[PDB]
Amino acid sequence: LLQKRVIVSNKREKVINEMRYEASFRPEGLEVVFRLDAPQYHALSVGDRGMLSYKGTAFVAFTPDP
Repeated sequence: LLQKRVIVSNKREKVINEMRYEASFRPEGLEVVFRLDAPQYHALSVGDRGMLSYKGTAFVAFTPDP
């Protein structure tokens, strides 16, 4: 259950067998990929930097800088 300041590296929407969402966070080098559902995914903005809350590979939250 940690927190780390990162930037929203990138976001990928992918179709499988249906929709898979992934967001990458990078330290203000080294991306970390988190799986998200759509609502959580559309809430993020590639480029924003802020606080990422996480437990292992489980995304808990990302609060962009005020």
